[PDB]
Amino acid sequence: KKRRKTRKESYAIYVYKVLKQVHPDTGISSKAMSIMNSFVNDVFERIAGEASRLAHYNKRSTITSREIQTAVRLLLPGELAKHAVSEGTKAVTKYTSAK
Amino acid sequence: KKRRKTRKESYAIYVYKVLKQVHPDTGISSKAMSIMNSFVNDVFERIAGEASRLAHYNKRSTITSREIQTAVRLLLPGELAKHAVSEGTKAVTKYTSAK
Amino acid sequence: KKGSKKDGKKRRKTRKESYAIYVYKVLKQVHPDTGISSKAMSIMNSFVNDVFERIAGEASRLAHYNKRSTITSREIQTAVRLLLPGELAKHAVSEGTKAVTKYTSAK
Amino acid sequence: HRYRPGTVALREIRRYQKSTELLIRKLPFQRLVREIAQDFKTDLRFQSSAVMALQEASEAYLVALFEDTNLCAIHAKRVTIMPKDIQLARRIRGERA
Amino acid sequence: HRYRPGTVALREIRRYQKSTELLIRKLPFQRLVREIAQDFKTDLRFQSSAVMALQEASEAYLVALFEDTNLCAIHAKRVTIMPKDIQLARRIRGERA
Amino acid sequence: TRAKTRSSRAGLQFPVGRVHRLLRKGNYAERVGAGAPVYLAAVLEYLTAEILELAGNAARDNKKTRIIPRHLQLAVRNDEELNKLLGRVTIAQGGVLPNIQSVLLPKKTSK
Amino acid sequence: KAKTRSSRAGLQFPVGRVHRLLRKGNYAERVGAGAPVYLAAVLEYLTAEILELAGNAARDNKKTRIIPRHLQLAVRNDEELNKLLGRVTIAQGGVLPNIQSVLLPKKTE
Amino acid sequence: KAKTRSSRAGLQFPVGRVHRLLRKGNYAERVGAGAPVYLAAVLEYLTAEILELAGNAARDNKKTRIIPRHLQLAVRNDEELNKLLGRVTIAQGGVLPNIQSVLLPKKTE
Amino acid sequence: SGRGKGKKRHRKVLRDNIQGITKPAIRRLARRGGVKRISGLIYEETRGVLKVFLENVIRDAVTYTEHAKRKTVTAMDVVYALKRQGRTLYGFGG
Amino acid sequence: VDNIQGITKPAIRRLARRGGVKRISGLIYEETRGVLKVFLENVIRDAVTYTEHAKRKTVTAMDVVYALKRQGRTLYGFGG
DNA sequence: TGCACAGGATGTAACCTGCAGATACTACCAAAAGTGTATTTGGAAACTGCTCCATCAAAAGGCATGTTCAGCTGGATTCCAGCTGAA
Repeated sequence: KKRRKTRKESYAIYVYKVLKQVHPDTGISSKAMSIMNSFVNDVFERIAGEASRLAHYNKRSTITSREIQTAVRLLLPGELAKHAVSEGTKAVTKYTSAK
Repeated sequence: KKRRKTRKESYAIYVYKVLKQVHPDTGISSKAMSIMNSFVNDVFERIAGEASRLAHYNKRSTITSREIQTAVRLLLPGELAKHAVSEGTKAVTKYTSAK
Repeated sequence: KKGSKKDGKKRRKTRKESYAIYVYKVLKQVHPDTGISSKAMSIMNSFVNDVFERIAGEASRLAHYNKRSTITSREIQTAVRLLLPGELAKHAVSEGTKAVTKYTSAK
Repeated sequence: HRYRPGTVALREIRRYQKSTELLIRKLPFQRLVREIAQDFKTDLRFQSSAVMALQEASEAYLVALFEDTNLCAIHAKRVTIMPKDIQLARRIRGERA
Repeated sequence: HRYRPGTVALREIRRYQKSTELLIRKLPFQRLVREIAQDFKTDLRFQSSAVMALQEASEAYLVALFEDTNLCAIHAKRVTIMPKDIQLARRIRGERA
Repeated sequence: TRAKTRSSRAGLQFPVGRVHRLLRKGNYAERVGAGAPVYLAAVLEYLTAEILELAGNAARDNKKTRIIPRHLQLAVRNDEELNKLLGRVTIAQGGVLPNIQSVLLPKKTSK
Repeated sequence: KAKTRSSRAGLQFPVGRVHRLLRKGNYAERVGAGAPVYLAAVLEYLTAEILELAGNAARDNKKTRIIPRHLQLAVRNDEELNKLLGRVTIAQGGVLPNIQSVLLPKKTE
Repeated sequence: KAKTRSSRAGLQFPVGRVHRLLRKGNYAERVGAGAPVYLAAVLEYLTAEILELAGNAARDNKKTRIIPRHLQLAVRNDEELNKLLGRVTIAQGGVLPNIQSVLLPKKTE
Repeated sequence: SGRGKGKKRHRKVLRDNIQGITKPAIRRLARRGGVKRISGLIYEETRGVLKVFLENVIRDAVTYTEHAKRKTVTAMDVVYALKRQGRTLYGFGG
Repeated sequence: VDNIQGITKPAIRRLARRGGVKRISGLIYEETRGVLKVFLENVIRDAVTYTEHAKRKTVTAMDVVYALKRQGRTLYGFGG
């Protein structure tokens, strides 16, 4: 059963997990979940695209967390950027101090 | 050198670690750190006291994460409670799914 | 059997204790021909339980503040001085002391 | 025959300060309790003494607040309580600010 | 040159609301504390931070009471605080009551 | 020869045994000395006597022989110390003390 | 596979997938190890912000299931999300209720 | 001691110490294993919320070091923290600038 | 007598019950509070204050109810809620 | 060897200014002293009760912190 | 009599530096904390006795509502003695 199995991945199961952490008793329709999948894909592309240009502008062949951070600061509005940066920095620290 | 070493513990080194995660380039005075130590001790006592009464009211000899959660909901104002609950639930899940 | 039952005794109700018989005993000492309604008795039961909890909580804190794991009559006495207003604490301390001294004078 | 404005009001103060009966009608208060609770959590039932406890507490709270509110009206050289008197009492109490 | 009555009072409010330094003199406060304590137990000593804790708490208490007292004066259409304003605030707070 | 309830032994009406058990059941400390429930029972008994004394007086003043919540509230609110001890307590069906602010009374006879 | 990278980062979003997508996206010759972790964390955070607000909207509309309308309400009533998604159309989202004052009954008031 | 409980919980706050304090506090006969983890996480979260706000206050006052004044500014300007600490006095905290309008120059305006 | 699942089952929509707290009732509470004269805007103000008071106590009482896995709010849930808000009530248990 | 009279009119005025007060009645000063004395009597009474219970001759900052807390006036900063 | 302009005073800025107080490094140790294993037990399941909660019914009178009328209160205005602020 792998033929028509051309895997089509999405963020649906991860968006679902986050919804549970913020609203344990709330569901989400399929149409709404597709909006969310589009959302995450869109932001990923904008942030990655901005990170890409940043590295190119600086003649760097590597996109590191620093480019992601600066891209976030350029793309996201004030408060959203501060918290996004705080969350990003936290995950990288944890990850680092991780076995 | 253990005599006058009557250990007097505090949350200072942990408060310090958290300050670094939220404001990497910010320090904190000793007087401010003592305010923070008092703060953490105060909230610990209020939450533990509320958890204690909850268990007693229900004729339970055990304070579990469920009592901590309900105590948090009773003690903390709206949004603060939601995020506190989200953080608590996250730590217990991680901890659980942990070796 | 422990916790038996089930014309009477429908599957034994768990006992709900109260200070009522003691409150009643004291009432008769002070006002021999005065009765008390059940609602007033429910108020008295709340009062005794509330003061018990306030004094015991204060004593608990006192013991912890002093790194002691035992609540003695001394912690009760100090909790009483902290919790009760002037004359009441004075007479309460006197009665409490008198009772402990009597209690320890036996055997 | 007419009693002067204020005479009957004073008669009612004396009457109600001598009695202890609840002053809000029971069923209407019970529906308010159910409505509010329902908005917090659906499908709740109430012991009838739970509702009476809420009513006893609610009335004692309001009566005491009207006493503080009256002090505020009087402070301003009035005998008529107004919303600002209630607001000042709740603010000094720490219920508001 | 003379500033009008009220101009300097307003300047002081702004100066003091911006700072956090204790406003009562240290020694006179320490004396008051020791005197009061001597009434409960003679021959006591005080850790310096005990006295400072009492002063921080006393000043915070008085400042917050003056805020309430000020609301009471304004409620009576005045800008001058009077003893009856302090008394009203303490009664509503339950300190007098 | 030893015995006799601890209450009789302490000269009390309130139950020393019950108070000891409640102190242990409430998680106030790891240990509870023998004298603590005796002292606490004596204090609870004493406060009970004080409120009942004043409350029976209120019932008598109102020509009643049975104490009801109203009498407890009159006893408490008319007593400076009990009023303070119970300052944040509501006695159900207690009502309030009769009290009309002076400025609200009529007078000066005239619009 | 001892612990997933997401678990080590304390994240719900897939760090490995984000790493792979960065690599296959031709954003740069190389991708550092912390980049997909930082990015996954930002994506998860933004998702949580919008879901929190849309969930609140569903709740205000007496519903337990978030539909496109709730996401639209959440984004448009939020100054910053509205700006981030200023050039985005949420299908089946509708618009916020808004009638210009001059159009209300009695001349203009 | 392979991994600390705090590490396993993804926390900076000391889970073991919180466990020990719950036990020695006489809050209950027994303390479940997840209780100190949930509580440590709440304590850490609240600390982070206040430090974030006090740090912002220090920054707005042209300072890099948080002093009591900044904690007071942070708490009092935050509706929820202000309520949680409604009956708390932060030493050397001062008060928020606030002058009743009627007191401002020119009668009342 | 122990059978069902609702079935015969009531429960009409509850709304605007704050108006059940009438002008006469509020006047009576104000009278017991020693108030002799009342401005017309006092009634709606009092309803607003009571609603906040009730929302707060009921919120905590229901939290106690839910924690205990019950579907019925007990007098004890109310007493504990009142106590934690510093409004200790005697007469209803505890 | 003043004392309550040592809490000066100027210190009280300063406290009032921090409290947002613009104009002060001449009778406020004595009133404030009375109120401050009651506050200290209340807090110090309890602190000394903790001192004595501990069998100490020295009032500690903790004795004051515990006294303040039980009076509903929790103070942060002095729990070292 | 009202509005706008000009002038003197006050506050903040940008900058500079000593130092109280924060910080970085090493040394030591009791107890804090975690791991292994062996025993105890709190309290969830499952089943159901038994209370009391929701709801219906019908009757009726206590009490709410809505209105009229006008007494007297609050609100606005004016005046000025003298308290309180500024220096």
